[PDB]
Amino acid sequence: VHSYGYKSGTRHLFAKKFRKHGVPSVSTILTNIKVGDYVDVVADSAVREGMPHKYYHGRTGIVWNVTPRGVGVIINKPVRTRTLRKRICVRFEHVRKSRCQEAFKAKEHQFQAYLAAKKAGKALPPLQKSSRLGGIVRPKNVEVLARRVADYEAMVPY
Amino acid sequence: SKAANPMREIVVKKLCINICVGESGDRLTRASKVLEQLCEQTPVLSRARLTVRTFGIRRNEKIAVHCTVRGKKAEELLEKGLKVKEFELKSYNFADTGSFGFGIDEHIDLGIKYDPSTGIYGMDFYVVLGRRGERVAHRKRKCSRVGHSHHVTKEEAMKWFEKVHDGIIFQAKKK
Amino acid sequence: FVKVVKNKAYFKRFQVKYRRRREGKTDYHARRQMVLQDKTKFGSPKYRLVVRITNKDIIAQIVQAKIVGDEVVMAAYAHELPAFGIEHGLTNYAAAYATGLLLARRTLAKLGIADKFQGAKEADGSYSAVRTKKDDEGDDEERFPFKAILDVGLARTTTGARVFGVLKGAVDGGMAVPHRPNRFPGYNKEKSSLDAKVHRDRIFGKHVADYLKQVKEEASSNPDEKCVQFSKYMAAKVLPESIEGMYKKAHAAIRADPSKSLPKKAKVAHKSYKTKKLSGAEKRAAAKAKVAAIRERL
RNA sequence: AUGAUUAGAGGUCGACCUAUUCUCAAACUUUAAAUGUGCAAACAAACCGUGCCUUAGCCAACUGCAAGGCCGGAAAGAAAAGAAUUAGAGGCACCAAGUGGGCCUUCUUCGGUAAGCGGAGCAGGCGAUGCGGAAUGAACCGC
RNA sequence: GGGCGGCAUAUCUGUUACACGACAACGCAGGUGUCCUAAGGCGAGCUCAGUGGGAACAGAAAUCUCACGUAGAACACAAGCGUAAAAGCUUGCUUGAUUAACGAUUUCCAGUACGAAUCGAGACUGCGAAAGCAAGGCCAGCGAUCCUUUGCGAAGAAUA
RNA sequence: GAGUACGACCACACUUGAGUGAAAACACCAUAUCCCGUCCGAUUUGUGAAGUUAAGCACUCACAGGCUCAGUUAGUACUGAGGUCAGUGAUGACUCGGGAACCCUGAGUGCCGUACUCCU
RNA sequence: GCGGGGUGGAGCAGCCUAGCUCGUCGGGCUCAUAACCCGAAGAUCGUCGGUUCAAAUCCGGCCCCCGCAACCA
Ligand SMILES: [Mg+2]
Ligand SMILES: [Mg+2]
Ligand SMILES: [Mg+2]
Ligand SMILES: [Mg+2]
Ligand SMILES: [Mg+2]
Ligand SMILES: [Mg+2]
Ligand SMILES: [Mg+2]
Ligand SMILES: [Mg+2]
Ligand SMILES: [Mg+2]
Ligand SMILES: [Mg+2]
Ligand SMILES: [Mg+2]
Ligand SMILES: [Mg+2]
Ligand SMILES: [Mg+2]
Ligand SMILES: [Mg+2]
Ligand SMILES: [Mg+2]
Ligand SMILES: [Mg+2]
Ligand SMILES: [Mg+2]
Ligand SMILES: [Mg+2]
Ligand code: NA
Repeated sequence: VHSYGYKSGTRHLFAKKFRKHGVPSVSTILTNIKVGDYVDVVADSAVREGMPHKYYHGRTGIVWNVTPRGVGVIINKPVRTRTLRKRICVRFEHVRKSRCQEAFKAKEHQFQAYLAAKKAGKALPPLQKSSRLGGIVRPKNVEVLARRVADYEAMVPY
Repeated sequence: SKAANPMREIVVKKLCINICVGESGDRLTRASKVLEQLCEQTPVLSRARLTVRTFGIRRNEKIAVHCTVRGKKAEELLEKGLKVKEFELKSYNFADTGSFGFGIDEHIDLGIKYDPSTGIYGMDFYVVLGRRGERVAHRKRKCSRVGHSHHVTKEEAMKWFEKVHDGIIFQAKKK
Repeated sequence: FVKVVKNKAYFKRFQVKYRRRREGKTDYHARRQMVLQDKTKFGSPKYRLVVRITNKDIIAQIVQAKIVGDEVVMAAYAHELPAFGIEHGLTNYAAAYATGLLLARRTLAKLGIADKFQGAKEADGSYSAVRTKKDDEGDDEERFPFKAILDVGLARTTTGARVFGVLKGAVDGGMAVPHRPNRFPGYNKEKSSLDAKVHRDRIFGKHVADYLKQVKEEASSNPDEKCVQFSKYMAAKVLPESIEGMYKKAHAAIRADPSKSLPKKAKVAHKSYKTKKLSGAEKRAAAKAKVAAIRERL
């Protein structure tokens, strides 16, 4: 019956999207991966060399090792009562640079820009006000909300 | 106008001669020699795609020999083959791709000295007409599709035969 | 009746190839391996020697691959060879060598390493191993030459092909392009040896001189017939004996002023020739008029 | 698209094409949720000064990239936009017991005509637990 | 119940399986103990299955030729996935199916072995003009202690 | 306003018809002594420049087929949480939340780089 | 449930890519029949599929027939 091989149950997981078949492009080849970076481990089914196991597909980790064709990624994995830091070896085609810290990096850079502007007599941008506050509403058009007879006949097919 | 452009002149791209003996062995060896003398170039054997019990052939068995002739030699051979047919061709002999062909039963009808060792062979004469510019669909780099108007049609091929070779087209359909 | 293959479902499921694959320009399997280097190098610069030959002239570039698009460091063209003394045969093997030598001198000068890597001042068609960090060589501490890798594209890599003439000129100009002499003209596949004399003859166009003499004699036998071959060669007083010294002079001229190009007129609003794209409303109005006209006839 | 499938129509009868149309899929899918699942959200960290040292690392070299440090600077200690909360002491060990027949319910679900039948997923519960209710009931309701 | 039968006893693909991972039944539909000096490695050329038109004998089907052809073919064997100037076909050269300093890792999992894999460092190489690609045929195809048996520790140098 | 070489994203870029095309390119094109490769200088390779925009190529056109982004379908289908809710049941609605898909229909029909060149 | 078999008019081989015998038909021999002699014909390999270039043969399903099981209470 059911078996547990390395690639069991990956019929839809290790498959290309519709009309998106093909080997990895040049921009993937030209991407630089460094030790300490955050990467998403997404297996490319057209590269059947150095594929991660199906568990690590869709997991984001930290690069700990860089090798001529391979990337070492540390991935957290819960086993029973604890989470282990598993180091997986994959080819570079199966890793993407993660944007998981993009919002945090922008927040840090905004603070530096605000601090520099505040330091030397610059006009800070106006603070946004909350939309949940009160206020007077002037309606341009007002309509009656009611249930009509036409609503009941419109939901009857045939 | 545009149809008067000299690049639209119809020329004979190639003439392909095929002898499908279908038996291999020494009989095919003599047929190749006759083709070698006829075409003045080394011919190439053809193997069988499938195995047919009825036809008496087995897969990957050399059953035919053919040659591709271009330039002056093709034009000279085309006149020889058309003399046998008396420059008479059927309407259905012309394909819609601008090509036509015919068969001759005795290769000594083409003025070739008979040799008792070889024997007598029929052949298939096929002519491919075309214009300059068809290389765009055969070159390695930037290979594309030839324009639809640049194709040689069945009517143009028939008109070419009547004018260049003074042939007669008989209107009929295959039975 | 014959079933139609290119139905609506055919186009829905179709996945177009890459644009440069549909156009038949780039071999992406070779391009991927050519722009690929060790991930441990962390994107250190790597250069390609792009050799492209059209029907008229020869294009040679030094290219570095980037995600936004390939950037060209230096380019040399065979149609600039008249600026150095080569007026005719801007496509033959001799012109290929001069285009490669022109690119190498232009590239080395731009990098400030000219007069540090002089290459081979006098060509003899002899193969020498290229100094690269990949090979252990003699473990010499001397500075390494500028390195690029040949990019023939879709060209067929036969022995004596002009793409390797640009290669030979570039290595003789001081650039370190890894290669073996197997594809140089004069190389013998049997006994695995390279004849530097045959290679030297092609570099200086001895084969062109011999053919020009052969064509000139044939045209002299019958003056009446007009010979297309070497028509512009014979319109000028190009003599076969002067061809070897012309390329030798051109090599010296290239090595002296690599930056010299064709003279420029040096003179401006552009005159538009494009056809205006019809707006959406006009297309709708035209279609509405057409159906109205057909309705009137009924 | 792959399989299954009813009927007309348009190009002796039919077949065959073209368009659509009646009906479908655990081992079919273009598309595609809800619920989920990985990572991040400033104190051994990150950011800034082509500041300095070192390297048998990369690059044709270099003040350029890589790595380990050192010296400084700055740090709403994380603003404002609904912009978290915590009966929020984290880490590290050692030595050992019972247990390794389960069962019942909510949703999901496989075999079976079905079963107070057999077998699974998530989570509660009984077992191990009485008390207050459903007259009575291991598991329901409340607690 | 047991017996008889079968094997759910080691193991691979799809589905059950509830869009991470994991999940049972003598659930469903099928596989495995092999085969390959090439059917391994690499380079270069080429495009397949099928249609349509045409060509002596020749016809539904023999070979030749031109168009179309998103893979509807093929990749030893089950299945899924993947692949088109290929990963398929043809061809040329080859032995990367060798060695590999107890490097690290994944799957099963107790985070133990075994079997399969993955990323490497060194030697010697094969193909390629070159970037490169290969230490088998991606993913099933296999084995502890004890015992038996084979290979490696060539010759020559050192007053130690 | 264009061309060429290398390209990034890989149909808003594809497919089918039709038309137009300054310059310079690109390309068809001519040829086979040499390098090279074929049954065949068809492909490929070398050497050239007499001719042509006829094809390729680039633009534009189509109440074009596809494709892309929206709108509708539709707060519908489905769904997390809840009831000593309804119903013999099958199932359904309700409460606090989340929320599709095709058909159909509107608009659109590549874009962004490096170098050199034409317009000049 | 397990195992095995369907082949000319009949009975059986070959079952690991068509045969024998009897029968039938024509002619001889005999007064005639038989026996005997000389020749000839007769074969969707049970049907439906699949694998393979090629399946009576190899892999499944289907229809008859044939056996061996069907026990402890
Ligand atoms: Mg599934
Ligand atoms: Mg998927
Ligand atoms: Mg190549
Ligand atoms: Mg499904
Ligand atoms: Mg607190
Ligand atoms: Mg029990
Ligand atoms: Mg789930
Ligand atoms: Mg799952
Ligand atoms: Mg192979
Ligand atoms: Mg290839
Ligand atoms: Mg092991
Ligand atoms: Mg294996
Ligand atoms: Mg291998
Ligand atoms: Mg292989
Ligand atoms: Mg395998
Ligand atoms: Mg492998
Ligand atoms: Mg044109
Ligand atoms: Mg035109
Ligand atoms: Na108990």
